Amino acid sequence: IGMEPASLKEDVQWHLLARMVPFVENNYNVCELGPRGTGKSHIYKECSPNSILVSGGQTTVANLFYNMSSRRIGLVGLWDVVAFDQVAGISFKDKDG
DNA sequence: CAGTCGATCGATAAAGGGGCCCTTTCTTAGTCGATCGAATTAAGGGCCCTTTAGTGTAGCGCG
Repeated sequence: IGMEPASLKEDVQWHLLARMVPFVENNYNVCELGPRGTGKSHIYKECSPNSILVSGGQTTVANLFYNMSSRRIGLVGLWDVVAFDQVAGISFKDKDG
């Protein structure tokens, strides 16, 4: 990832492995909260071409799950990891979202 | 070969979704804001509390 293992504790290394865990298990849900500047969102954006960082969180249901107008699947059918940044403000216009 | 394609390129009404108004309640406090309670202020004002005069009695000047 670009991290120095010798400068990190074993527990922090295991937390970093738990960061990669979503990439390796099908349909793996996980939530992480931390102080700003702890490098949470680095891996989901820069360290893999198989993950997406849906910024803001205000992404629509048709975009994310399924758009009947085009009958084409949303994000979850395409990327192996979908990471919602700034979970505080994430909101769906449609109530069923 | 010239007849005459089946893909193409125009429309002109659909359900879904984006969006962006947008208005519209809907609160949310900012300032009323005139009211009303209660609590000051006083000024008034009715009112209870003192002196005087006139009646029955003991001392004392006196014809």
